[PDB]
Amino acid sequence: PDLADLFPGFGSEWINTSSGRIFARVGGDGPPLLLLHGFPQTHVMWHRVAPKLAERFKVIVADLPGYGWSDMPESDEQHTPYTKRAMAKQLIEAMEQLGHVHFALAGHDRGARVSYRLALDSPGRLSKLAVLDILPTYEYWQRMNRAYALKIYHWSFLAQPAPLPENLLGGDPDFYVKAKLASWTRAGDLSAFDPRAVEHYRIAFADPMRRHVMCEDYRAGAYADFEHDKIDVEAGNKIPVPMLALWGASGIAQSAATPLDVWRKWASDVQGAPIESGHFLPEEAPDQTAEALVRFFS
Amino acid sequence: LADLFPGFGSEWINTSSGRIFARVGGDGPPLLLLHGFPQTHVMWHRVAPKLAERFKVIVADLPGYGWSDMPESDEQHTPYTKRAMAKQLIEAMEQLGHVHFALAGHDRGARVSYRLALDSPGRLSKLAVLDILPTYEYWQRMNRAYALKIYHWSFLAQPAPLPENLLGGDPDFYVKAKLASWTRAGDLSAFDPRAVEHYRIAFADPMRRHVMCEDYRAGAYADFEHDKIDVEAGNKIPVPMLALWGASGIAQSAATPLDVWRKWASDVQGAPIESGHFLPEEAPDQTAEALVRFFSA
Repeated sequence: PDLADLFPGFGSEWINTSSGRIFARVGGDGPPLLLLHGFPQTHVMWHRVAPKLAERFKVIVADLPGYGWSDMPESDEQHTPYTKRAMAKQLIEAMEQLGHVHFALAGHDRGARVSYRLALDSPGRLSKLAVLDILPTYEYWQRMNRAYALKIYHWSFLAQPAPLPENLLGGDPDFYVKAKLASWTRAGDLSAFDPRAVEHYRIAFADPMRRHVMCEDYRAGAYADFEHDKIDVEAGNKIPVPMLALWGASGIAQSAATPLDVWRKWASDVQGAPIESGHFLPEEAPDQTAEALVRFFS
Repeated sequence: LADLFPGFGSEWINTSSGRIFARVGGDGPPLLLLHGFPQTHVMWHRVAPKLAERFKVIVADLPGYGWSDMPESDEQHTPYTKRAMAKQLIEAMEQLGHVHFALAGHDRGARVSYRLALDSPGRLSKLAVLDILPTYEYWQRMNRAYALKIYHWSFLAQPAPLPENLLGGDPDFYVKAKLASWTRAGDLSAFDPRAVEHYRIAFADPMRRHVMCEDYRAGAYADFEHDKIDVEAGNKIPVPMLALWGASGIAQSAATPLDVWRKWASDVQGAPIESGHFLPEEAPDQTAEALVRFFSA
């Protein structure tokens, strides 16, 4: 049961960075567009939307640092390489390796957190930003309440000090990754996913080192990411890059607050739309997602 | 498993919702002691014997815990709501002829205790709660820091079988992690190793683990709704109560415990004890002294 290739025609690049290789599928031509997945997935989550994107753009579908087939930089007490700030710097360096110093960027889930952090830290690097089904990390933590704590319990679970989440994830990793996939879809099962993509996610999640990375990501998400965001809210720093906020009508970011209102606080130029899906917009509603992206990225 | 209450009898008390296991010793006015998670009645083994010099001490496994039976849960986790547990323990005490008793609870047991106190205050002479605030207050104070600190409130309340499946890979690790994590030392040195063994063995049973999750699911849903109604109705515990908390325990991380408890209780005395969460094991003498003095007053 090999993984196999969900991006016919796309090349496969290993992009060197100072913190380790980024893996990417690259296809298409035209302006560069970087696509960033999140948790618990890999780049293959774009497999239904990348083709439609690659009709107009040089689509780079990257595994986040530490995820998928990207190298896992050694973490540290502060989870530094898995802070969205560090990850954005690494991806910037990755894109520089391909000669893209100014590119479009669409991120889903953790990848979206990299992406808006990228926009805050290095807005000159982006022509346009799209974030899929997230609010800024600071917003999740500020709105933390009973309802949210139960809904995004993994934000605090996975952010527990090692080795607690790692050992518990170890208890049934196949179950957990499928549970997370299914439970944030509209259908509530795995039917929205290509089973070959589910297999990519399952294989990456089978790896304890990959799971530790994801924990590091969430640890960063509870601490440094939050602190970094807090500096920006308190400074009134806004994302100046034109952005599109997509969210699933039945997803994660929609009922922490109305996501366009929240993002309007963070970005001076945002448009947004609900998409009839759960969290996994590019796979639950690929046509609608792809069409929204292509229209906004043009 | 070791007998940590030499001289205490044992009772299996039938109730409508299953048998309640208790160790019973001493003589005098009836004092029911309720443990919490991930413990069993044996957490009281260092203070019960001092209590048993002055009271008839009944050291009960909560419903579904320890050796108490595990009523089947349901969609609303009814049997593991503190309201149901309270009713079941009332029925258990009635089986012993104690319709009016003193009650001290720790952790989940303290939640049963203040719920009992709210639902059926006429059952209680006095109430002591150890290292908790009301469930409602934890959830109301559920911000970033606190969500990280008591992440298990929301992890264990996830729909079955998620926590159950994760817990089942290495049960020993998790019960040990939680015991150690909530002590002032961050290790297991407070505990009697024989008591840890009781805790670990109870936790090794997947049904027991499920029960614990059900308890926490109740704690996230029904229990909170029940507390919510009371606090928004201004219902207060009318029974003299003692709030004890660990200076390094859980309840203090959420708020000033005495202030919170004075919102819930018309007659509350409070004292911190230099201890982590596990007052009767980390600080047995202080805890036993505090309880003896409060209950014998």
